[PDB]
Formats: sequence, structure tokens, C-alpha cells
Amino acid sequence: KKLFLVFWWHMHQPLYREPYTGEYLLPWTFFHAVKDYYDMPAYLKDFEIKLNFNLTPVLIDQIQEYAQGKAKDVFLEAIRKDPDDLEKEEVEKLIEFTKLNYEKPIYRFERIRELMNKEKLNREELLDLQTLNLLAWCGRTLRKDLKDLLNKGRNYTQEEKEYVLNKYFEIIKKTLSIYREIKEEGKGSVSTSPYYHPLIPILLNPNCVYETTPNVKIPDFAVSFREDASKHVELAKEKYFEIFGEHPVYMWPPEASVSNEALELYYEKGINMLATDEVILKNSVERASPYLRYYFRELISVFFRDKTLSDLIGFSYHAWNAEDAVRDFIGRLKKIHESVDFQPVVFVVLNGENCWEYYEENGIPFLEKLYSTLEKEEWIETLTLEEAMRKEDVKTEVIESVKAGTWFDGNFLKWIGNKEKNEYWKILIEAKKKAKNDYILVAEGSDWFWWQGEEKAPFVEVFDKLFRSFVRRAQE
Ligand SMILES: OC[C@H]1O[C@H](O[C@H]2[C@H](O)[C@@H](O)[C@@H](O[C@H]3[C@H](O)[C@@H](O)[C@@H](O[C@H]4[C@H](O)[C@@H](O)[C@@H](O[C@H]5[C@H](O)[C@@H](O)[C@@H](O[C@H]6[C@H](O)[C@@H](O)[C@@H](O[C@H]7[C@H](O)[C@@H](O)[C@@H](O)O[C@@H]7CO)O[C@@H]6CO)O[C@@H]5CO)O[C@@H]4CO)O[C@@H]3CO)O[C@@H]2CO)[C@H](O)[C@@H](O)[C@@H]1O
Repeated sequence: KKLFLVFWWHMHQPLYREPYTGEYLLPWTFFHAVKDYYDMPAYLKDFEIKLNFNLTPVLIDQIQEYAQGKAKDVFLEAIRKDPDDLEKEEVEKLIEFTKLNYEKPIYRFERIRELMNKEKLNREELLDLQTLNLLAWCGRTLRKDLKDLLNKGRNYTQEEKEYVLNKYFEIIKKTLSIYREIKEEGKGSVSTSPYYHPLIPILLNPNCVYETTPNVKIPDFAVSFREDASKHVELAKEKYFEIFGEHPVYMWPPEASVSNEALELYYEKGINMLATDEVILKNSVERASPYLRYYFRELISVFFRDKTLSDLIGFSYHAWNAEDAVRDFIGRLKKIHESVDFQPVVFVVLNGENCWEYYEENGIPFLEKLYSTLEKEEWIETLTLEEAMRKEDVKTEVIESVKAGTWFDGNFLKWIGNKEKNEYWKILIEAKKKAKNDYILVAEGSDWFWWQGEEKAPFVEVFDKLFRSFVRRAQE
């Protein structure tokens, strides 16, 4: 009797590229590409396990633009320049960015504490601030290769900074290749999401929000987004086809969001399997185990992720010692293994790039200990998505209906329902009436609504600038 374990790491960034200037207004795609997007699948070169990944098409687009050297990244140009060439605004942007990341474990360099406690910084000190911001986002592979510059910790030269930058772009240029390789070798499956990561159930039917939050206010949806919902899915299939030469058979619905209509659309578009959240299962079926493969109306296969285990990695284990975290994780899998007579399928689904910066050493001790332990546990078999989809020796169940929701409390309140988020929907609804190009799809991405009307921290104004720019461009 085995326990089947399925890791599914979701990778996404909204489009940071301003449509009129072409400038990347935030550097997050760059930093998560050099730190996480290559290195998470690159663990498969050192550990004989299966790991699966989701890549949104919008993220793939930006990775390609950086690998081709066409990405005009405003924050990165402030990093690359000789400090004597920096504009006063670029120095402020560099300091603000450091301050935003200052308490993250990956930013624990003593030299950073010194620089941020100085009244003014000379050229030598700015070069360290530039280079240490680069090095704090160093991924596992180059952490081994650049160890001597990393342990230097201070006194960086322009030449050393440009060397690091060169190695980072080498990593980005190999990123889509590593996904093709692990896919070809059978080390994992690769999925995508509808193109700009929208909330498909809302696009299809905005009233589905009342299935879980009857008291919420939503704007007057005076146009139909149903066709744009088909578009996100179709163009995502095209983009995945471009990269991997095959149409995607698995999809990760953005924010785990499903509804009866969304599942029908995924089915009509040829999708054979997706996953969603455990809260959706419990809202939809009176008594239901998340360790079975589910068939929605015998149309499409659905797995419901293990919310606890997914949340443990995504939010808890950063605060633990690495060995104890893995002992806890393994112990829970042993309890699942012993508690059922059949072979349970356990789905661990979370973002693949956002939790590691809060772990010691960028999550590397945790993941190396976790993956080394998993690979030696006889009774655990990690599975590609394809294997989990086609696995014969598992338990299965048909379900006929789901209550619409997301993995945020099983509802849509992260993206609609307050004055500020509803204003974005009003802006999109009016813009959709006058839309003339696919920038209307960019504006339908979940991220713009996620950040809206939530507390004001640095650079969240940039998301508002991007959303409104895409909405304006969509009408020209
Ligand atoms: O002050 C309080 C605030 O402080 C901190 O937040 C800071 C950050 O520290 C700072 O670095 C910066 O954040 C940056 C970020 O660093 C950049 O990378 C970028 O963020 C990107 C991100 O990298 C992308 O992956 C993408 O995020 C999507 C994501 O792909 C998508 O899957 C989804 O994921 C979230 C989901 O919506 C949430 O509900 C939740 O999901 C959990 C559920 O909550 C839970 O219930 C569980 O069961 O399951 C779910 C999954 O595990 O979290 C998910 C996060 O993965 O949505 C996100 C967002 O759309 O895109 C974003 C960009 O949109 O940019 C940001 C912004 O600059 O700035 C912030 C604020 O200053 C602290 O970390 C944070 O906790 C505090 O709120």
C-alpha cells in the first residue's frame, strides 16, 4: 500500500510592462525568475522524485522578454548603473526597495544593516546596496556557483555586480528549457492557467459570488465577459503549444477558482484534469474525502488539494527549523497512510515562488531535506500530474455540482465586494463596452483586483498605474 503524493507548484506574475512606454515598472518577474522559476524545477536534477509546475502564459511572456534582452526594467537599470550615473529618483527607488525587503531572511546581510543606518551613502556604499539587492535574490544553483562573492558580503565592484547580472540572465535564458527537459524526461508535468490569470467563474457569471457570500455588493455587470473567458483559455492553450509543442491537458484554475460553468468551459476547451481547494469540496459535498480522484459529471477529472499540507509549506514552515518541519510533514503523511485502507492521492498545491524568501537560506535547507527524505520513503510515491490522472489503483467518485469559490475562504471577497475593488470592476465593465484589443484581457487578471483597496504599502500604486494603463490602452 502506497501513499501517492503530488506536488503542484504554481508560478505566476501579472504583466508589469507598461503598454505605452514598454517599461517594466516593477522587477518582480526578474527577481522570481533568477531565484525561483529556474531553481524550483532544477531540484529535479538532484533528487529522484516527481514535481509538477504551473506556468501562466503572461508569466511565460515576460520570462521570454527578459531572456531575449528586450525587457526594459526600470528598477533593474538602477541596479546595473554605476552609482555615479544614478538619478536621485533611482537612488530613492533603490533605498525604498531595500526597506521593503529589509526584514526578509534572504536580506540578512550585515552590510545591509550598516548601509540603511547611514545618513548618506557614497559610491562604494551604493555599489554594495545595488549588488546586495541582486545577491539577496540569488537562487539555489548560483548560491553554489557564486558562493565566494556571496560570503564576501560587502565591498562589491561594478565588475563583480555585472558578473552576477550576467549569471542571472544565463539562468533566465535556461528557464523554459529546464521545464521542457523535466517534462520530456518524465520528472514532472507542466500545466498552464487561462492567459492573464483571471477569475473565470466571475467572467462567466458574476452572480456566482452569491453562492457563498449572499450579502456582498457587486457593481452592475452591464456587459458580458463570457467570450473573454473562452479567450483566456484558448490563448493559454496556444501559448503552451508554442512552448511545449503540445496542447495542455491539465490546467490550474487561477486562485483554485471553480464553478459549475467554469468546469464546463474547461471541459469544452479540451482540459482533462484540474485541481481546486479542499474548502470547495466541503462546501459542495456533505461527506467527501480529498484523497480520491473526482469526476465532475464524468466530464473532467478534479483533485481537491490537501489544504493543511499546502498551507504548512506556504505559510507555516518558514517559522520552523528545517528538520522539524520535514518531520512534521512526513508524520502527517504517515497518519494519512495509516488511516485509509486504499491508496490515497495527496495533492500539495501552492505558489512556487512566494514562500521561500521567508525561510532561512531561501528554503534550500527545507526543500533539500524534504526531497531527500521523500525520495527514501518506500511507502511514498510522488506522481506527475499525468500519473495521478491515469492512476488505476486509486479511489474515485463522481460529483454533479460545486459551490463556486476560490482557495481564499472558498469565496471571492479578495477580488470583489468592497468599494475599492468594485470600482475596478466598474472601470473594467465600462471599458469592456469600448474595448478594441486584447489589453482588455490583461486588465481582467486577478492581481489588479487583489491589490486594490487594501492597505497601502510601497509600490502598490504601481499596480493601479498598470491596471488603468491597460484599461486605457484596451480602448485604442
Ligand atoms: O504589510 C502586510 C503585507 O506585507 C508583506 O507583503 C509585501 C511583500 O513582502 C513584498 O515583497 C511585496 O510583495 C510583492 C511580491 O514580493 C512580488 O513577488 C509580487 O507579488 C506577485 C507574486 O510574486 C506572484 O506570484 C503573484 O501572486 C499571486 C499568486 O500567483 C496567485 O496564486 C494568488 O496567490 C495568493 C492568493 O490569492 C491568496 O488568497 C493566498 O492564497 C492562499 C490562501 O490565503 C490560503 O487560505 C491557502 O489555503 O491557499 C492559498 C494559496 O497558498 O496567498 C496567495 C499568495 O501566493 O494571488 C497572488 C496575488 O495576485 O502576483 C503578485 C503580484 O500581484 O508583488 C508583490 C507586491 O509588490 O509587497 C507586499 C506588500 O507591501 C507580507 O508578505 C504580506 O503577508 C502582508 O500582506
